[PDB]
Amino acid sequence: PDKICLGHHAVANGTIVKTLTNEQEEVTNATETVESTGINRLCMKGRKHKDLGNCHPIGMLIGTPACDLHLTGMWDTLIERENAIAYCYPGATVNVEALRQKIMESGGINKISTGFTYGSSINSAGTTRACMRNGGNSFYAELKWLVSKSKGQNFPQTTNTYRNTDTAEHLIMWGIHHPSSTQEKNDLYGTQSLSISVGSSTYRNNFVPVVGARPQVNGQSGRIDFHWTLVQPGDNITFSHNGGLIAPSRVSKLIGRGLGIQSDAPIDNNCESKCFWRGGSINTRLPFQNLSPRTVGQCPKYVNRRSLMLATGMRNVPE
Amino acid sequence: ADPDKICLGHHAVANGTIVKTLTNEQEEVTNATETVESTGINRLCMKGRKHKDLGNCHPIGMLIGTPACDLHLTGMWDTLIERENAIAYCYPGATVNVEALRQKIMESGGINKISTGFTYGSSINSAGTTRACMRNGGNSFYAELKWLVSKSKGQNFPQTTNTYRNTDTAEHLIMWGIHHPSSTQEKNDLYGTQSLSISVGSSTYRNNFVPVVGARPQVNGQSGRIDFHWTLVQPGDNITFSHNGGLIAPSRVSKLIGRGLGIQSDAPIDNNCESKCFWRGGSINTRLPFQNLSPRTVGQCPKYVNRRSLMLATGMRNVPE
Amino acid sequence: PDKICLGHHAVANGTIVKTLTNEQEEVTNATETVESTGINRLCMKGRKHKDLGNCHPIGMLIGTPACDLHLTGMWDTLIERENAIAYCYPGATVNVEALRQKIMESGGINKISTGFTYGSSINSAGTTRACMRNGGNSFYAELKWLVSKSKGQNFPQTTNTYRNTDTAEHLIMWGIHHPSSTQEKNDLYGTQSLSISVGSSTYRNNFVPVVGARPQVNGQSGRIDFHWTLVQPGDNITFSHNGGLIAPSRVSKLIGRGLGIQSDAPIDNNCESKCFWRGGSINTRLPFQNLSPRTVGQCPKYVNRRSLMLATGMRNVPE
Amino acid sequence: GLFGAIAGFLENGWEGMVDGWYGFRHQNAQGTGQAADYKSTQAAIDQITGKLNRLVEKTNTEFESIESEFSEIEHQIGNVINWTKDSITDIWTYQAELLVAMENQHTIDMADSEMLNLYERVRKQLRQNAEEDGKGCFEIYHACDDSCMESIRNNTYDHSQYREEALLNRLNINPV
Amino acid sequence: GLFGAIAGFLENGWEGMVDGWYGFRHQNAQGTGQAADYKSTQAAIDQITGKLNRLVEKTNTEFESIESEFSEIEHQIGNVINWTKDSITDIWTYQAELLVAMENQHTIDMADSEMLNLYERVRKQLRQNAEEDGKGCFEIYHACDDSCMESIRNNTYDHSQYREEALLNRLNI
Amino acid sequence: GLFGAIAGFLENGWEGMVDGWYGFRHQNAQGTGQAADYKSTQAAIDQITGKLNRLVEKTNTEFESIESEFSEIEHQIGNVINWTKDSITDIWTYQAELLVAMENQHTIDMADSEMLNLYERVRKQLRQNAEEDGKGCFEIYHACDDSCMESIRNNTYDHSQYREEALLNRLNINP
Ligand SMILES: CC(=O)N[C@@H]1[C@@H](O)[C@H](O[C@@H]2O[C@H](CO[C@]3(C(=O)O)C[C@H](O)[C@@H](NC(C)=O)[C@H]([C@H](O)[C@H](O)CO)O3)[C@H](O)[C@H](O)[C@H]2O)[C@@H](CO)O[C@H]1O
Ligand SMILES: CC(=O)N[C@@H]1[C@@H](O)[C@H](O[C@@H]2O[C@H](CO[C@]3(C(=O)O)C[C@H](O)[C@@H](NC(C)=O)[C@H]([C@H](O)[C@H](O)CO)O3)[C@H](O)[C@H](O)[C@H]2O)[C@@H](CO)O[C@H]1O
Ligand SMILES: CC(=O)N[C@@H]1[C@@H](O)[C@H](O[C@@H]2O[C@H](CO[C@]3(C(=O)O)C[C@H](O)[C@@H](NC(C)=O)[C@H]([C@H](O)[C@H](O)CO)O3)[C@H](O)[C@H](O)[C@H]2O)[C@@H](CO)O[C@H]1O
Ligand SMILES: *[C@@H]1O[C@H](CO)[C@@H](O[C@@H]2O[C@H](CO)[C@@H](O)[C@H](O)[C@H]2NC(C)=O)[C@H](O)[C@H]1NC(C)=O
Ligand SMILES: *[C@@H]1O[C@H](CO)[C@@H](O[C@@H]2O[C@H](CO)[C@@H](O)[C@H](O)[C@H]2NC(C)=O)[C@H](O)[C@H]1NC(C)=O
Ligand SMILES: *[C@@H]1O[C@H](CO)[C@@H](O[C@@H]2O[C@H](CO)[C@@H](O)[C@H](O)[C@H]2NC(C)=O)[C@H](O)[C@H]1NC(C)=O
Ligand SMILES: *[C@@H]1O[C@H](CO)[C@@H](O)[C@H](O)[C@H]1NC(C)=O
Ligand SMILES: *[C@@H]1O[C@H](CO)[C@@H](O)[C@H](O)[C@H]1NC(C)=O
Ligand SMILES: *[C@@H]1O[C@H](CO)[C@@H](O)[C@H](O)[C@H]1NC(C)=O
Ligand SMILES: *[C@@H]1O[C@H](CO)[C@@H](O)[C@H](O)[C@H]1NC(C)=O
Ligand SMILES: *[C@@H]1O[C@H](CO)[C@@H](O)[C@H](O)[C@H]1NC(C)=O
Ligand SMILES: *[C@H]1O[C@H](CO)[C@@H](O)[C@H](O)[C@H]1NC(C)=O
Ligand code: NI
Ligand code: NI
Ligand code: NI
Repeated sequence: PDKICLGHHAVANGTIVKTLTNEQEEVTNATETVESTGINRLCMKGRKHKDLGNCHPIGMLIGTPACDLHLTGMWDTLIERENAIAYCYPGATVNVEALRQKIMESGGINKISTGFTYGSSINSAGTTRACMRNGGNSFYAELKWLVSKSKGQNFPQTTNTYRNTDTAEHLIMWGIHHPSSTQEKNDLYGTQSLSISVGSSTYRNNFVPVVGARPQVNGQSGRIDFHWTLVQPGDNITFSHNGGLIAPSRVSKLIGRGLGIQSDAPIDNNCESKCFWRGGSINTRLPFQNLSPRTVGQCPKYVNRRSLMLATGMRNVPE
Repeated sequence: ADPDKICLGHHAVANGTIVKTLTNEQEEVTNATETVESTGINRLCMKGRKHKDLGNCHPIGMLIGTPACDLHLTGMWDTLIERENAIAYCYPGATVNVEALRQKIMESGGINKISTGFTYGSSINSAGTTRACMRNGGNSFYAELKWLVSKSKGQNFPQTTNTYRNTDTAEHLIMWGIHHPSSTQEKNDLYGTQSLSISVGSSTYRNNFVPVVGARPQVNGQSGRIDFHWTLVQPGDNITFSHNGGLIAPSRVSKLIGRGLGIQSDAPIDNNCESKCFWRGGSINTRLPFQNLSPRTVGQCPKYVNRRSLMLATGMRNVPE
Repeated sequence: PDKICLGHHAVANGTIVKTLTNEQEEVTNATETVESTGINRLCMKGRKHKDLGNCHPIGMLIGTPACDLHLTGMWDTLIERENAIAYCYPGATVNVEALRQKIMESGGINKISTGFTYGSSINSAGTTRACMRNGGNSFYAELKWLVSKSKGQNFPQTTNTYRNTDTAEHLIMWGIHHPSSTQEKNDLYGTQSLSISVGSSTYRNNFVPVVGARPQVNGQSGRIDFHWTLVQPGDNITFSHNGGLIAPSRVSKLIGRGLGIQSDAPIDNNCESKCFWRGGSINTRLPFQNLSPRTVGQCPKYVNRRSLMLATGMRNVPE
Repeated sequence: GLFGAIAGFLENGWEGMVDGWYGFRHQNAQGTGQAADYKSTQAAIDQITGKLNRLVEKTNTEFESIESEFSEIEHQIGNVINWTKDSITDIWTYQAELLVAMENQHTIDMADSEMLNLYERVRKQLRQNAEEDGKGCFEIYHACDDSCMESIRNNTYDHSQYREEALLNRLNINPV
Repeated sequence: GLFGAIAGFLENGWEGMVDGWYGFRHQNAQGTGQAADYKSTQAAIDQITGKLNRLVEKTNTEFESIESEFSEIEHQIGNVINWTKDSITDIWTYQAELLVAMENQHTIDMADSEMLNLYERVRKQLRQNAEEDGKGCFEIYHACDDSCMESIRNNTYDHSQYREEALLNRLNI
Repeated sequence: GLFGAIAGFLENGWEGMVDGWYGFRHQNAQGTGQAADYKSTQAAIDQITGKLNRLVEKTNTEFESIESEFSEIEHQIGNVINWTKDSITDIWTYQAELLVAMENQHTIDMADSEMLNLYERVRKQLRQNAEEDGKGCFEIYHACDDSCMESIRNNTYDHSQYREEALLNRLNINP
């Protein structure tokens, strides 16, 4: 007799997906849930960004020549590049990574003069070939290399106090010079025993310059180790020293919030993005990605899978 | 006649509630119930807990014996409550690995104190006091420490050795201080002109400290500082202090006993509600598996989620007439 | 009327499992998903392993007698035992746990001579009863205890530089001796003020021997504190010292990757495994385990449950 | 829905049925009436109840604070802690979203299935004495008084009692 | 499958049906024909679409870096970070595997159910005028021309119109 | 249950059916008998098996220790590690609870569906020659010998062979 038959559609080539019971289930259609493709550029549209270039974030606070255009500023996004320079004169900073993270988490930097002054037997204009500027020997912009005005003379016992009169905490950095020979130490600060004491109401510490033979870095066997702390509003911090202090001429103030990115990818001011990594940006609607476990911003979650297909159709049952 | 009939059906309600499913964000069902707790109790629910409210005493002050902590030098508790702006230091200073130490204390079920038995020769004055630590309207000092200075002003503090021997079957926590004077004159008055050195040594620990003169702002009228240090002395071990001025020596050591729950909150205590979950704002008593009050909680808590509400259906699809 | 009836199987005693709606659902069969049983042995088949025995990993670098058979080697698996010895002469190491983890993450160690040599007024063969070897006073194999050749004489101002001429970073360790009395320090190094400075192009530090009364450990009131850093390829590291330095005669080189295990379980070279813990090995196909939250290798995930039964059959409906 | 009844071939629910989740309406010579079905209602409710009790099962894991409310946290470790906590929170937020979405899907479909199970049970009781109208009713081809209706709800309806009358009516073979 | 239709009592799908997911083929005196069913197709598609929109809902959680790409990380903290990240990654990998497996199971079975719902709808329309052949067809016991077939697809088929003719044919009386 | 058969309109299971998960019992002039259905049994079993194989798939992520078994861990970092590990453990414990609950629900209901799929298959084979009794049986309105019963189980039963006999018997007016 007459007849009406019910049925469903199918396709010649379906796609494979996984279910609870079957690793190899064929369906009519499916779509990817794991993003494999990123953008090999830094998508900065809509962001007031600062590209530090060859300037390392820590160099912003102490004022390395490479950071001359980055001593102050405002930004919602801060970009660090590989092999950026923090030190012209060789040295190291205590809790360097904590400090770098503070800066890369900020929305800008301001600088405030310490107002430090020095008596006539101090030369506060110490320079070095390690920090060139305009084809001449120079120094960290935000610091002063104090040495005896007369070569060999004992550096005078000296006291300098920074007073934070702001309503927000300030970040103060200073250096301690560690000479490469006793002759050098004597030339710069005299033969007396050297000591630098630092004290606020919250911070207390002491430093001693130390002579030692060392490899040259940028032509220098000497070293300047850097230290930092936070000065609270209304607090004073006092430097008590008789040679070896690399004193601050300005302190820093980290303002607001910003997103910190480490990448060498070129900036594109026409795409926008919320997710970044070493290789660039990630713009995707997909909830997962397999590009990198080291991302910043608002990102899809990293998973160790090339592909996870989500079925968008019924079982495929071809003819 | 033509047919009678019986019809099958299900119930419905005038106003159903919206819930989410796998396929629909806006699915209407007959009934639903919340899975995320929004409401906490703005009090510390301490019923069934032998608790200690430290008040204005900071946990670290218990070990060194700040006046504010005089009623908290020893004790037993299953729950320890720290308040904002609690005092650890009367004489200004700082402690090394302060946060680790605070966490040890806030993880303990009580403190006991054991005398070091330290004694000093006649050229040492072990009764140093200060206006920074008042007690009974008089100059005093940390209860568990002694400020050692030369008996004769300006004299060199004698080379001195003091050894604490842990004869217990459990580890003890020993604290000491190092005084850092505000001027060379002051240092000379207290300890003499010799170069000063404090060495500390057990079979597990070795360290050395040097008092350092430096100009500093006054805190509680003091430009001087006392920095604190600590370590653990194992059962049967000896720890030896070798010093010639600047040591703030322990008269007693501490012993952290058992386990307890540490809470940081200014919420008022309520001894009539009980709870297993606490945060800055108070307590959380809920049967619900999730909460959106705070990601910083302590105890046995529902898991924090960034959602105002997640409704669980307790009925069928609502299909009104 | 004839009849055909449809039905399903059942069993006399079914097993209980949990579902979304029922904690007490009876089914015909079920199987465990949480492993309760481990192997109380270290399953080392297919692994080139090193059992350190009584030698602590840090003792490998400095050369404690207990580690004499473990000064170099290659391994894909390294086994540390409880109460292993790192120090014969008492002392401590700075950032000891970081260093231990580096070693327990390595696939072998090589040793390279520093080539350090000393003038005639230095005795570089200092030994101690604390480090016995062949029934005689000895010292850490990879270090040299430098003292004045003439008792009481001032130890000469001395400079030693290690140059890494390899293409990979080397790990250099040294010690600082802290005497138990002023008499002892004077005997060994003289009455001068003592100072040890260490400097590469990446590292700078300085150390001062310190006299102090202390309990005896292995008959010694003295102490030797250990320090370490990494020397990069092509870099030089310079020791500048006048008494108190325990100098390196060899540096270390961590090679490749390996799996580090802490366990006292006996080795079994006939079972193989990918998962280890304090108590031994875990060989299971099950995705979960309740043996321990502290495991190493490729392991099932730890869960706080004695049992979680997975149904392998229908609802049981007995007669 | 999955089982085709609720929000399916049943056009709507009955707001007037307040004493049960599922039930019957009838029409006969004596009039109309309504009654709830206890068993199907309890089956649905017990599954919802069992689900709710599973959700109260809580962790017995005691957690300590690792972030001081009243003092400074060193910046690097503070950042590590923050990263870890926010990762954990994203995991739990996602889990809760999924749990509820999945449970709700199951709850809805389970209820649909219990409606269908009742429908099917009645279809089989009635055997050859009734026909489905497609809207959830069974047109019964014999006089079925209030007791007869009750016997259908009570599951004691004997189809062979009415079979002859019903087949004649279904075929339109009733003698003049 | 769960509902017994797709890859079940329906032997296979129809590659030639490109204008819908579900539908009808018929045979009568005039010939054969095919047509898609809009409602069942939309029911399936809307559920898939709703599922996809739920999956785009993203985190608004801003994360900072805790691992420097361009400088050294201290070894112990670096190891803690690595352990933590790999644990998190294993959690998310597992979650994604489960999510997709579960959704796919549900998607497949939902589609099966919508096929069955259409089948059941037609069974009830046809009432006593047709019988099931077990392969998804209804043998209709009266002459059912193209309009009659359309009325079945359109859901306006009145069974009482053809009942008498159909019962006679079904019984041969 | 979801599909209404197992622990549903089927009053109980058959403990005596040991050679399959689903099957048939019959009654005719020759007597009674039992036989398992291979296809439905395999459908159920294959889905359980496939599920078990998915659950063996393990991580290939190598983890190092971050907690020394034999030496001290600094207290702050130790507490951070503990907090992190216990959070991870709570996540995995919850996941395992959910996984198993969900899989078990699905397994149970899948088995119910395969029973129903067999029932429906037989209903359609028998067409107009039999009626359902509501307990899972089909009363067959013609003489159906052991071969005829086998043809139903074997899926080769041709309803048109017996249709006329069966319709006459179904239209019987009984006492
Ligand atoms: C302009 C000038 O005074 N000297 C030129 C040299 O800079 C240059 O050779 C470099 O000299 C380096 C050491 O000398 C300095 C330096 O850093 O450049 C000279 C600085 O004035 C002195 N600064 C202060 C504040 O005293 C500085 C300091 O003593 C040490 O850095 C402390 O350790 O040392 C070094 O040897 C480099 O290798 C070299 O490039 C020569 C080239 O012939 O020309 C000079 O005119
Ligand atoms: C009432 C009394 O005993 N002394 C009065 C002096 O306090 C006051 O000079 C003031 O001295 C202040 C610090 O004084 C102490 C302290 O901390 O209170 C006095 C302690 O006896 C002394 N303790 C010990 C063990 O040495 C202590 C200690 O030297 C320092 O804290 C070390 O840093 O100092 C404070 O500095 C005021 O700024 C200062 O004016 C004099 C007035 O000249 O009158 C005394 O009656
Ligand atoms: C010179 C000598 O060996 N004298 C004998 C003493 O050893 C012994 O008194 C004991 O001295 C112990 C320390 O002895 C050594 C050691 O550790 O073995 C001897 C080492 O040669 C010496 N090494 C160097 C490089 O100087 C070493 C070193 O000075 C210290 O360890 C530095 O801290 O010391 C130990 O202190 C015992 O407690 C002490 O009784 C006496 C009695 O047996 O006989 C002496 O002939
Ligand atoms: C870790 O996260 C918390 C919460 O986001 C941060 O807390 C903020 O800290 C600053 C203090 O410097 C305050 O001004 C903010 O108001 C705090 N917000 C809250 C909600 O507490 C903390 O800064 C973070 N730590 C680091 C190192 O980034
Ligand atoms: C933490 O994990 C990272 C990533 O796996 C490690 O970095 C790699 O280390 C290998 C040496 O085994 C290098 O050759 C690679 O270049 C590194 N890869 C990346 C992406 O950085 C890192 O060493 C680990 N840290 C610790 C302390 O184990
Ligand atoms: C981190 O957790 C571990 C494991 O729970 C703690 O180690 C235990 O300490 C308790 C004391 O309360 C002892 O009873 C056990 O001997 C220890 N168990 C193990 C397995 O070692 C450890 O104390 C915790 N660390 C911190 C810093 O809180
Ligand atoms: C397959 O899936 C995606 C998402 O539903 C869709 O955009 C695409 O058009 C589909 N392909 C088909 C129906 O062929
Ligand atoms: C290390 O020393 C060698 C030999 O003196 C020298 O040629 C090389 O440049 C030095 N490397 C440094 C200073 O980094
Ligand atoms: C809805 O469900 C909750 C939890 O099951 C119950 O306590 C409440 O009584 C219900 N509300 C209504 C209006 O039925
Ligand atoms: C800082 O110095 C000013 C005077 O220059 C003084 O009035 C103020 O109180 C000082 N602050 C502190 C904290 O000592
Ligand atoms: C502590 O000193 C006593 C003094 O006799 C000694 O017996 C004991 O062994 C010492 N403890 C040590 C070395 O651990
Ligand atoms: C369940 O028990 C059966 C016995 O029927 C046993 O053979 C089997 O090993 C168990 N299940 C699985 C999946 O292995
Ligand atoms: Ni941050
Ligand atoms: Ni590692
Ligand atoms: Ni703890």
